Amino acid sequence: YPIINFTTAGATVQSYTNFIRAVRGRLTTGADVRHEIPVLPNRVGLPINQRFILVELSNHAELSVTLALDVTNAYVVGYRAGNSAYFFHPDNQEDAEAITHLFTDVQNRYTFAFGGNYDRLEQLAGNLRENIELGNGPLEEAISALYYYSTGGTQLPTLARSFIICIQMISEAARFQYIEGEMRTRIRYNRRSAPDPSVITLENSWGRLSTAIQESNQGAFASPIQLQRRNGSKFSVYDVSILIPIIALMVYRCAPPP
Ligand SMILES: Nc1ncnc2[nH]cnc12
Repeated sequence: YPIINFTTAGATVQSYTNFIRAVRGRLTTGADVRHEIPVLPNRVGLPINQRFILVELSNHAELSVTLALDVTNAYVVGYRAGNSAYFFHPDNQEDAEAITHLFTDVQNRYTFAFGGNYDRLEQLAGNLRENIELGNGPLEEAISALYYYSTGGTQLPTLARSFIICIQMISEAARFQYIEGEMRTRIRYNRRSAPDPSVITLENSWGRLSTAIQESNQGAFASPIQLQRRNGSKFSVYDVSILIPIIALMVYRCAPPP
């Protein structure tokens, strides 16, 4: 499977930008684009040898971990650190089999009894996304936390918190140019801060926005979708047009009409 590297050590807006662009390049194939917005591969009929991509993260502490992302949804399904690999609890039998194809060389593979969805991760971490700071420092720290989990140095809450950080700075950033933009800002001024309502609502609405766009009438939504601006005020989305500079890729929801 393809591998994309990134390091928090000396990270700049440009190195982060190159990273995200590279990830998107490996996620999509250019075969499916609706209203100028790329669509991820359809899970149905997708060969297993084209199912995942790897993201190898390194930090100033000279530690490295490798996350595994499902190309059909950019979902982080697990990670490897040295001689151990951990996978979130699969949603179905098909996904449980698919993951057996990842890190086939690791001496110890473990599957968590819990899922990797925010609801569960926030419960384990004992904090919501709105209260978990994001930025290069948090990522640098998160990479160390994941790395030391097998040895017992990392507590469950801290592991969950760390996943929440990696997922947003990698998966959500790849999905939304807007979120990638918020992370670039944090890196540029080396300032850490929790995600505002605009970020949170976008993360929560990806599936619905993907469906609305794909089932739209020439781009026009049948029903509007409400998002939130940074100050928390409501923002109504009625068309795919206003989302072009915001959403980088969508999950496949339906076939494109003639
Ligand atoms: N594990 C995960 N990977 C990607 N996006 C997610 N959103 C919530 N959990 C996620």
